[PDB]
Amino acid sequence: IVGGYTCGANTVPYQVSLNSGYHFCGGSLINSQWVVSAAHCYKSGIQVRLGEDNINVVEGNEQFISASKSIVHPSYNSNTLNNDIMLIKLKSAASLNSRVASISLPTSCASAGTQCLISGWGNTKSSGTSYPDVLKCLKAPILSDSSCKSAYPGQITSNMFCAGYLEGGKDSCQGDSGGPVVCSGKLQGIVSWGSGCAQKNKPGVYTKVCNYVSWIKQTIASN
Ligand SMILES: Nc1cc(CNC(=O)[C@@H]2CCCN2C(=O)[C@H](N)Cc2ccccc2)ccn1
Ligand SMILES: [Ca+2]
Repeated sequence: IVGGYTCGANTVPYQVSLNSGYHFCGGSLINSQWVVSAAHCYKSGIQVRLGEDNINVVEGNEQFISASKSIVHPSYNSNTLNNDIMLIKLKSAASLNSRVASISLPTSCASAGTQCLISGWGNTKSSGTSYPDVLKCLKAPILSDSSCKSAYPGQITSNMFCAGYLEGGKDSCQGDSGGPVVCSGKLQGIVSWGSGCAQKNKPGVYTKVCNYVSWIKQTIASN
């Protein structure tokens, strides 16, 4: 997260870190057994880390649970990032508490202008590299479809939305991939892609979760 702020420990209790020897992506806990992340975060050997603030120190509220299965969306296209969503099943159910909590799925799509919360442990620099240990947060509005398409001509599908600031300076970034965009208490977006981080006229692009609720519900009912 570039241009954001320190969230405060466990104030984003649905945020997960995906670990394969090191943090590589975020995700969102949607019930005690399932995490939503980005399809571009797929890899084998995932451990889900819940209850994290400092990802380099055991602070006492974590739960570390291996994934038993990952399900990338059947229509994910890794060239266009259309349908950039993946479900991860936990080998055992998380113990839900004030520091480890699920985030609701949306029942309607969020509106342009709505302010959302984006979070993660990704790079905090727009030029150069610095990775934080504690969770970072950014408040950002959903942008109009026309401004999103003008920023990324020929690249925005109906399964994507832009959020952020056309002036630059505030954005998600590498390492925030797969993490949540929460608006009105619902998971409306997944950190997906952008052209650099926090660059002028290049806001973040996010998977539009409301288009996937039927797939998520049917998949978790059968796996
Ligand atoms: N708001 C954001 C969020 C992010 C997080 N996402 C990434 O870092 C992803 C992971 C793979 C690379 N990438 C990019 O977004 C590439 N720039 C484009 C690209 C995409 C896919 C393959 C190659 C290139 C980055 C930037 N602004
Ligand atoms: Ca920790």
